[PDB]
Amino acid sequence: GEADMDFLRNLFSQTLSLGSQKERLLDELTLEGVARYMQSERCRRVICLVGAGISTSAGIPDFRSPHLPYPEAIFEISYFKKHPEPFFALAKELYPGQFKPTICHYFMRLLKDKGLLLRCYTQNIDTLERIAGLEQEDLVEAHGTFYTSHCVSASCRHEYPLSWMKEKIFSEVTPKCEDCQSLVKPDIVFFGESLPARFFSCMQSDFLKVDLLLVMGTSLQVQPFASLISKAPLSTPRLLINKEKAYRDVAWLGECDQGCLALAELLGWKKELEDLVRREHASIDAQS
Ligand SMILES: NC(=O)c1ccccc1Nc1cccc(OCCc2ccccc2)c1
Ligand SMILES: [Zn+2]
Repeated sequence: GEADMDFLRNLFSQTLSLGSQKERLLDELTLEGVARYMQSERCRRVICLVGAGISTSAGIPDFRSPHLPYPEAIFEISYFKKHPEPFFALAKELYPGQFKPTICHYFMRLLKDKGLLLRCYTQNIDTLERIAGLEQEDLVEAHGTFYTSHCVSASCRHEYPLSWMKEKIFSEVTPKCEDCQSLVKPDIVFFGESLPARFFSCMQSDFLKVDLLLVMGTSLQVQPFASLISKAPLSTPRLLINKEKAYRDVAWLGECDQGCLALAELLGWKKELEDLVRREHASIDAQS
């Protein structure tokens, strides 16, 4: 009761000092304020921007981590169209023994299920967002993905699923297009290739009406998202969940999974989320 009054005193004092130009929508710069903000009528659109940190607990590191000219050519598109073998050998070595999304991936599934997710911008090619159930339209796979692959020939472009590529990779035979006999390349954005065009219209408009940015497993100031993030309105709250003046920023520094759990609990979804995760994990265990 005196705490409720103190809560108002702090809110009034922090907004008074902010001053004249900036607008603060969070009633408190905490995970709690963010939960209340996302449970309010103002929060209709949420965009998640995620990186590697949300996959560490699922055991899949970024693959760029540590006769071929320089080490990097294995990541270059033109070197790939001429010498595909090195890449596919590495792809075999690094192929994940499992695809089990994390609590954080499923938290995003809840956002989508509750009609709250405008889009999930990801730097991961690991495919977990799709396994957790996010669809093509909910995503902008910025470094591309190994989920699908295509024939390199412009007048063919035959698509192939992971099933088909996995088999090739472990058999150590170079994937060829059944129709045009041309190479079949994973839809990863190789060095030299570019982010596909339709994603630009997302970037150019999604950030205009976003009500909340959830940045997880990657940092706020690092390019390239930093530039995507800077297109959001200045009043747009941003919650950062990553391992290691302010009026519209809140930070949860710790493991991405524990963070999504604390937020889900504050929203009363903890149980529903832990149920989704147990279920899918068993449902994935029974496929293989
Ligand atoms: N962003 C990247 O990691 C990347 C960028 C350009 C070129 C290659 C890249 N990744 C890469 C390069 C070599 C092998 C590899 O591992 C592939 C295994 C895999 C990928 C995605 C899903 C499941 C398995 C990934
Ligand atoms: Zn083809």
